[PDB]
Amino acid sequence: DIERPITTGVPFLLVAADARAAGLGDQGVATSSDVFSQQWNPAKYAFAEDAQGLSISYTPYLTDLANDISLGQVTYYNKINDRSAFAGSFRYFGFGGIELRQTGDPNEPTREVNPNEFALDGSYSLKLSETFSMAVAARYIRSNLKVATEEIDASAAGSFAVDVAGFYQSEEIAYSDFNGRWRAGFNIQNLGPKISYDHDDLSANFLPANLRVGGGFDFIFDDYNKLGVSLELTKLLVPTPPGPGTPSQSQADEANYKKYKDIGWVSGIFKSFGDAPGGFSEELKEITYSAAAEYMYQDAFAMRLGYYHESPMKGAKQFFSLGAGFKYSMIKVDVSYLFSASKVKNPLENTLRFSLTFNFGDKYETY
Amino acid sequence: SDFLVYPNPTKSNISFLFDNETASVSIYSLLGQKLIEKQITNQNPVLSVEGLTNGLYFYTFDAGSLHKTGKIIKQ
Amino acid sequence: TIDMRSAYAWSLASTPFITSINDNTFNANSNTLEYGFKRAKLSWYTID
Amino acid sequence: TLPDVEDINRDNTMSTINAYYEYSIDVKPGMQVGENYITDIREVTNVD
Repeated sequence: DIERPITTGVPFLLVAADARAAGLGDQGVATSSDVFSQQWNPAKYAFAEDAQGLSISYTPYLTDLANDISLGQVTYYNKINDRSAFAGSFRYFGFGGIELRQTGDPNEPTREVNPNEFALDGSYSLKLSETFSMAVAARYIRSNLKVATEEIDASAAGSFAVDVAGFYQSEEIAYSDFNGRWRAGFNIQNLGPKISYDHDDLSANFLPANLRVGGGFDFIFDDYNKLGVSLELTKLLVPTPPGPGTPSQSQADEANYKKYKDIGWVSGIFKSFGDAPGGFSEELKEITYSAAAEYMYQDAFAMRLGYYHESPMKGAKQFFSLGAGFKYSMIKVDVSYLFSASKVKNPLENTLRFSLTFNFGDKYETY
Repeated sequence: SDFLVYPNPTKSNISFLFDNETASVSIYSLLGQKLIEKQITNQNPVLSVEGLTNGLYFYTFDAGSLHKTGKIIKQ
Repeated sequence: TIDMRSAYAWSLASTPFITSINDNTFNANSNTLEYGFKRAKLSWYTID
Repeated sequence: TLPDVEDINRDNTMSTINAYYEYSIDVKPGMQVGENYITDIREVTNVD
């Protein structure tokens, strides 16, 4: 099973909020230019066809038990020139509202507590070449998942993060049987100081620093049928806590844990590669991957399959994903479903993720 | 008097005000399902969460067709 | 487990008995101010 | 915010009975497992 997974704060940043990526197996770093492409790779906002767009995404949690817990997202992108674009997203994971009271009258004042967690990020993407673009994003993360009682403080913990992304999209290249299109992308996410939930100097948790590298190819038939095959590799840039120990008995455990926890994030980025008794073959296990295929008909219907796999010894979150997308006039509706294949219960099972994106403004050509 | 859970942040039981039709309350409480499944009646609505743990629990009260869910707080 | 370490749920205690009801160690049997002569200072709290 | 009352269980009645069981632990420098109800000891070496 899972042995010593990496302990990183605000894990809700790693959950796919949009239905398109969640139907493509939680990967969008190299897919086609998309409105939801802020969590995965902002650098393709420069390649968006429409002038501007808004997007609302809903991911219910524990649907059978409670209808309150959810992860919502609101994204807005606007490209001014043909070389640049500004984007801004707001992800909000919420438990709904607990109406705490202590009396029996149906009219006495009740106190509402809504333990939530939201990341508000804004990115600028500039198209350097005609096929390559870069993007820089600044994110503010706030966590208020605690309920204020006696001898407990529920002060919200905040932090900042910097994301650097790049997206390359080649021109339409013809082949023997079809005129495909190549795409590649990389994204380093959540580079920022440790988030401290206790508001104390000693006890701090790393941000979920992430590295996504993906590539994709589009087969184009009749110019109105598309088949995009994408493959993404992902890796966490946070050092892994040691296991048994590298020297009584609790002395070694405490010493190793203290040595691991006294490591800065700047040094932790470099220390991520290795820090294990195993070799490079064992070290390569840390990379998760995801392969997806999306079929587009008339640029208004889309059927997507995806497969996401992590390592057996960490995370252990492997699943298949189905997705469907429809465009009526300017509103694209996306629905995503997840079939788990891991021995651990995925909280996104039996959950139909929803997304609704409006696109408006002038139509920009794509190279 | 529609539907009340009077002590929501409780170190004790739940008093569960509701209609006449009996209840089928349950608790899962932070992760997955850990059903308690008591059999609250109309005029004896007292639960027992005093011993389990402390956390934000999920309850699904069932008055027949009146399936009202929510969250309680073990202090 | 039933948690008993809440600070506000504890209050000042009566004078106790040690060996039996007939043991006047802390003057728990007296009916005068001597009932409190053996009480030293105790603070109970949870650091904020 | 509550008044200080000689009634701890909030049943409006001040009890006066003294029927209880007494247990005790020793607090000594060299307490070790196996006696004094000590069932486990966790030694923390260096705390920041």
